[PDB]
Amino acid sequence: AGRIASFLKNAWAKEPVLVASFAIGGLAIILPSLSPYTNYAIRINRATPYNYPVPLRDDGNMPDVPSHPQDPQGPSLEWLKNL
Amino acid sequence: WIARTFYDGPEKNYEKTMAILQIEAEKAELRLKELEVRRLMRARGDGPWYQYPTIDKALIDHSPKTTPDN
Ligand SMILES: CCCCCCCCCCCCCCCCC[C@@H](O)O[C@H](CO[C@H](O)CCCCCCCCCCCCCCC)COP(=O)(O)OCC[N+](C)(C)C
Ligand SMILES: CCCCCCCC/C=C\CCCCCCCC(=O)O[C@H](COC(=O)CCCCCCC/C=C/CCCCCCCC)COP(=O)(O)OCCN
Repeated sequence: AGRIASFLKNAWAKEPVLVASFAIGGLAIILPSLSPYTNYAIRINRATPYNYPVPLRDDGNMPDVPSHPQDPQGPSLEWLKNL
Repeated sequence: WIARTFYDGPEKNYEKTMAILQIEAEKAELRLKELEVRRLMRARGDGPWYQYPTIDKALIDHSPKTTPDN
């Protein structure tokens, strides 16, 4: 393990730019897989309405589809406001 | 003695020739039939052969398209 420490110390001298660039690139590759907020970003992208929500034809068997926007049914965006 | 030791009766050759003639006549009939069937399928296209590909219908998206008139 000592050779790695010597190599990193040697590279931090006389080549700091390459060390910094490789560190930043490696962190950019690794970190997104660990952040808990990437799912939040995906959800925020989901929640953005670019298109008209086409209503469904009521057949008496959709208890979970609301009849009005004010109805409690359907997805809520309270988590986004809390963010 | 020559006939007994080296050769066989006429019936063997006779019946073998009958069998050979049957086989090869069937083969000729099958060849003509194959040519006719190939011509018919290539002209019509209603058989298993000469089936050229078309666009799959499972690729089409059946969903509202931001505009009522598609
Ligand atoms: C006084 C005698 C006058 C007549 C002399 C006749 C001598 C005959 C010699 C020439 C014969 C030529 C061969 C003709 C036929 C050979 C090929 C084939 O037709 O015969 C095969 C058989 O061949 C024989 O088994 C072997 C023939 C070999 C002859 C060799 C003669 C010369 C050899 C010389 C050797 C010298 C010694 C070595 C010195 C170093 C297959 O017969 P097979 O399918 O079963 O028959 C079944 C018949 N059934 C169905 C009715 C039962
Ligand atoms: C998976 C991550 C990838 C993304 C990160 C990188 C993004 C962009 C950076 C890469 C660009 C291309 C790099 C090209 C490398 C060339 C190396 C080379 O041969 O140059 C050597 C110099 O460099 C070397 O000696 C070879 C590599 C030296 C170190 C390289 C980085 C080592 C690891 C760095 C990161 C370590 C981990 C970070 C820990 C930091 C501590 C917190 C010669 O120097 P010259 O300029 O030609 O001569 C002029 C002087 N007379």
